[PDB]
Amino acid sequence: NLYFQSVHSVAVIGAPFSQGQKRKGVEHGPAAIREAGLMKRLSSLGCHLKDFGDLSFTPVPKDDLYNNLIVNPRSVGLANQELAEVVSRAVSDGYSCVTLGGDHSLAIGTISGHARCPDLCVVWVDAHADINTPLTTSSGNLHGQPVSFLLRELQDKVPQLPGFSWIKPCISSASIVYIGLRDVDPPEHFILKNYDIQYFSMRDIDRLGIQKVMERTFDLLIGKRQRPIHLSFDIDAFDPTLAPATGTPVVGGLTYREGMYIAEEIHNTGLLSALDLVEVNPQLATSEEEAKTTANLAVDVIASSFGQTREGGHIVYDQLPTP
Amino acid sequence: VHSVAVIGAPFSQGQKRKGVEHGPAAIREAGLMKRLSSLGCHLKDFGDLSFTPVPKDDLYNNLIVNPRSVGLANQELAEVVSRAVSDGYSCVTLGGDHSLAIGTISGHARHCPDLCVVWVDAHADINTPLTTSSGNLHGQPVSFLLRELQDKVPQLPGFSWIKPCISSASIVYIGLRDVDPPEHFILKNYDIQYFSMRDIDRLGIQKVMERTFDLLIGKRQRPIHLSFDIDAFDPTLAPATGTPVVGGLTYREGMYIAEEIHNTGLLSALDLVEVNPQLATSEEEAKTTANLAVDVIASSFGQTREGGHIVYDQLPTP
Amino acid sequence: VHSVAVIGAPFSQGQKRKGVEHGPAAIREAGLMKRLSSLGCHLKDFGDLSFTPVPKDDLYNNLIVNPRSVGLANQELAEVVSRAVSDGYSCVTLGGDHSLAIGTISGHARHCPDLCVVWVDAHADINTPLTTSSGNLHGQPVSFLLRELQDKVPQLPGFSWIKPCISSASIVYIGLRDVDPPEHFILKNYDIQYFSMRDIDRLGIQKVMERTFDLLIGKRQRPIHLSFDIDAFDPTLAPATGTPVVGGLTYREGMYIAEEIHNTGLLSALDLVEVNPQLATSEEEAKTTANLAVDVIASSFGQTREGGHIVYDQLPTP
Ligand SMILES: NC[C@H](CCC[B-](O)(O)O)[C@H](N)C(=O)O
Ligand SMILES: [Mn+2]
Ligand SMILES: [Mn+2]
Ligand SMILES: [Mn+2]
Ligand SMILES: [Mn+2]
Ligand SMILES: [Mn+2]
Ligand SMILES: [Mn+2]
Repeated sequence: NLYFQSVHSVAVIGAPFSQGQKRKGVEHGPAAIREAGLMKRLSSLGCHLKDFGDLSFTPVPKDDLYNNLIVNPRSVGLANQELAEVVSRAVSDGYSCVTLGGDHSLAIGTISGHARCPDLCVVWVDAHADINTPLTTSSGNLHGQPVSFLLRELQDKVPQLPGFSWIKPCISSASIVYIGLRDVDPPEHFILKNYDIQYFSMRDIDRLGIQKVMERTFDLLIGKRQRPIHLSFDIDAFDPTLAPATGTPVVGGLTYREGMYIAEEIHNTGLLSALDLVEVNPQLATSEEEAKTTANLAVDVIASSFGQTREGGHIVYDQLPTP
Repeated sequence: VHSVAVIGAPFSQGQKRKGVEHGPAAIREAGLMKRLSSLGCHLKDFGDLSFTPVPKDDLYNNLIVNPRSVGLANQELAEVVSRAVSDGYSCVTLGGDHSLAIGTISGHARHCPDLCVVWVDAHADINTPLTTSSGNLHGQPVSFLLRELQDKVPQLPGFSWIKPCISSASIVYIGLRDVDPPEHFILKNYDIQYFSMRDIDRLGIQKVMERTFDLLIGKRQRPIHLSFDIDAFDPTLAPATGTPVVGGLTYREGMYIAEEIHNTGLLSALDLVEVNPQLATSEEEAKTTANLAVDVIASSFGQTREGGHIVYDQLPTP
Repeated sequence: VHSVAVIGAPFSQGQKRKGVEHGPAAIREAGLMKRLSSLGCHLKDFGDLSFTPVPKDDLYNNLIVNPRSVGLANQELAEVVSRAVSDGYSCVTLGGDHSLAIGTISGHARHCPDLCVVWVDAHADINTPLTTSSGNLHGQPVSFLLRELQDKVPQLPGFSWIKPCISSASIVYIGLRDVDPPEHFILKNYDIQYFSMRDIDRLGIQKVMERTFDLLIGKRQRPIHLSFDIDAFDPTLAPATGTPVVGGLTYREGMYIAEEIHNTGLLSALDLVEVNPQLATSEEEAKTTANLAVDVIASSFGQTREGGHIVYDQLPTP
């Protein structure tokens, strides 16, 4: 194959995080996405691949939990400062940065690195809003807290944490739109409602349909002017039947077809500047088929974000072979 | 804050498949009361009723299965429902087969003259004791309750206490997909409005609820009796049911129904029936059906996807 | 009353995967006849056609597997289909792989030259013998039957009898999600209209059927040939198939197609293909795929979710 509808410059990062939460086995995530055949698929889409590989992470020996709840603040904060540089390296070069997880904590870095493109906009695709402040959280796991640090208006409600001094608020209220919300905690709900954070919960997808959801997502974000899109995609935004290998599985999720639609609609704006793919936990499966379904689903999302569709036509066919 | 009464009705005589009596227990074991408390509901556990059995009650006119048992059990239940509604509680009834709606709707009618029904099921349950092919009374409750059908319903043993209390314009169905030919005649002929799986596929559950509430409470506010059969949902979601019919409601559709019922602020009585744990192939499949039932009752009393039930007022500053 | 002809076509040579030849028997064990009977249909069962085996059958241009065996069996089937259409029967063909659609559409077009096709499949099966990557004829049937592709289609051993019977404006695809780059080229350059899963996600199955019928029967009523591949549905619903592809039609959507095909009253021939009971992990996986196929044919001939197929005009009185 030598002809394609569009050629994309794709930078792939493997971030094996496991300290952002407490459930072990989410570190094997970027490795399972590769075993499924991610790079082979991106190559068949006519992409200029620039693999940064699986990054090695070292935990800080003396790392006390802040305010006796926030587990591993130094180990996550430092790892995110460095991942932000790898993302800023690729984006400045002209590459679209794909980050394989791991847990949703790595989103602090990817979005901050992307920002270094100031007029960016995020599309959060999760079952959870991940907008908990270090005070309002109940679990202590930082994977449910990344959006708080990135928002400009939440600066006064978020305290200075150890190894979090490097973060500067980059994205405003109108610059983030959520999709697939079904497990929102009481303080998380207050933040969205009061700070005018426009969102599309599972209920809003039921009422309007994935087509209207995406249309409205782009009318709010890239409506005023053309803006680079950051797509933070969490595997648990899909129904547990489709994505059983995840730490926080919430029933009544997005269908395979809904996720693919989201991914395709992102690809059709031609503004996807970075993508996150998180919560793939191969240790959270009851069978090999369940482990492989989640991995293939993850690949499908990334591929659909860079051309892959149901109609096909990503690969351009020259002429019909005459007999 | 809503005053909610919970009644468990371990009754199986409305059909032949054994195990539906263990339904109220399995919904309770799925933490029903605990979930209802966590939403801020003033609870009143009425317990798991022990019905008076009939020793001599067999096949009537070589068709109707166990009528004296069905009628008496429904009579006793209508008194308990009557007690619950009269005090000021929103009556939750756990089944058990759908023949129990004779009791719950009759008892609710004793205090609510202008009551309207939302019947969420795969079936119409409107067969008369004359149109039924099975003889199973769980597929006949609406015939006894509907006024326009009075002249078409024969006097059954143990059914002499019932008096039709609902009109054809006062009952809307959602999720029909296994309708008998006489049931289809009753629906069409008497103008009983319904939204079948097909109407859901066409219009969508948003328009379905918008249209349902226009039909029932469009002109005036009325107490809502929500009769929800667990078989309304697809057998992949609710496998522990007696009559599984493929092509059912998705989890998202069921919650949306329950959410929009709560959003009227007029829910007065709810039924959650046909949860049969003995019929699921595995223990986890029995738990899936039970937890799904709990989610319906919960969504009907405030639980949502947006997470706006537990009220938050102030954010802590550093 | 519909006169329905049921033809067992145990085709296997169209693909390399073994077991799809047991598909017609699998659909019958799932009570296809009993279901078509109680629908009020006039039945004729031709049994499973015993095709002439070709022992000396070598691969054409070292790629196309079993062309003589496929070509001959399809010519044998085209005669049986032709015979049934002549007797005023709606020709139902139980497969077998989708290569048998060559014989079914061919035999149908002899008596119905103004027929229009509704292709409900995950794939387009429009690969020419010069574009195919697998050399499997089951993914090549439309190529031989398309009029505008004649100059691009070479003459295969035992494929002469085939005269391109349908034009590009007469075939409409529904359920597309695994389209090959040469297949995609044909569909865009020859102007073949289709509705992929993305088109269904955007418009909804109601608008799909309305638009399908606008393209095919918008100017006049024509005989409808419904070529239904079981892999058009999601693999969770239809597990026992040779080429499963994720993100398929929901059970509700597949029945909607069928119910709409019936509402026109124009269905002249129907193929139900790719039901492979060997490729199922468990006994219930095969039976689920078979029963699903039985729901498809039955829905295409009257079976509804509302129940209005059997006539009911008067209620029994006590
Ligand atoms: N990936 C297999 C495809 C064939 C499916 C045919 B079927 O199952 O739809 O009949 C493919 N396009 C091919 O040419 O071999
Ligand atoms: Mn997350
Ligand atoms: Mn999540
Ligand atoms: Mn019922
Ligand atoms: Mn039912
Ligand atoms: Mn096919
Ligand atoms: Mn196919």
